[PDB]
Amino acid sequence: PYSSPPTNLRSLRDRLTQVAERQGVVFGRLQRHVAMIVVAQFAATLTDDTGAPLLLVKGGSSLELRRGIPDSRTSKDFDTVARRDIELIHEQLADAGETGWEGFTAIFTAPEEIDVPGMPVKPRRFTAKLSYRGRAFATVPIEVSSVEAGNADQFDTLTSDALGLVGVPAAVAVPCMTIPWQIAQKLHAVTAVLEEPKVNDRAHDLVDLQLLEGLLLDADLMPTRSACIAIFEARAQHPWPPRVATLPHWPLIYAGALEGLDHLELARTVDAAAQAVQRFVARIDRATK
Repeated sequence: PYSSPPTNLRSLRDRLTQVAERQGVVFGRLQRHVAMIVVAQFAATLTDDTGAPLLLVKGGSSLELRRGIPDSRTSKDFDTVARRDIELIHEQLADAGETGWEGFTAIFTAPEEIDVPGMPVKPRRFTAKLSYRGRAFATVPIEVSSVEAGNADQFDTLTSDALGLVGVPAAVAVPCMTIPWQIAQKLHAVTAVLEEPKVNDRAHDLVDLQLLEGLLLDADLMPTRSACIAIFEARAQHPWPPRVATLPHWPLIYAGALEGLDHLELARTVDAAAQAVQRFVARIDRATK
């Protein structure tokens, strides 16, 4: 490895160019992952007065942390659930970003509301603009949802070594929403019926649900049913248990979501994916108390 951290932006990029070559990854994918991890480090500094996380990672960034880059779907958003109002979360992120971490700083743009049904308080989107030793590095889109039911009562912690590969030694340890709640959210999202202008485009959730099924401990099947019930009932949209339908443009959208996952036992067509996820729904639904 390297013996000191990168002296500046150009060095950081040069080392990333070298790591991407060795790892067989596209420079952009690796740069994106490092940028996400830096934002995740800022997120992990937000704690309540007992030291518990205020912000938990979910969605694609979580799956990338659980499984590693090669065995996870490529995603651009940093999605989170927050235990506090957006103004507070944003402010604390801004404070952390100005203080910096291992040479990285960040400023955060204005949170903008996302029109989502079934949530008394809707999610917000904004962007982190990262710099390394004062020079602009990358931007990361961020989404923050409010807590629903028990989805922030507990968390898993996932670690990345990616910053270590470029000579930045500080440990990366990121609090993440647990698998039962990720399954509940993704099952709800992929089976939702969207309003006339919008069309449900979320075939990638079928990939994520199969990956989550692979990671889920058999002993957490009851907690998964409990979470699914909680989310479906809280949102009060379509009822549990859902039917995993697919839309006319999903065959190719689904295929696109399989990019880079050739070494995994996944359904290779959207129809087989829908069948697998429906089988999972049935298995969850049987896990009663």
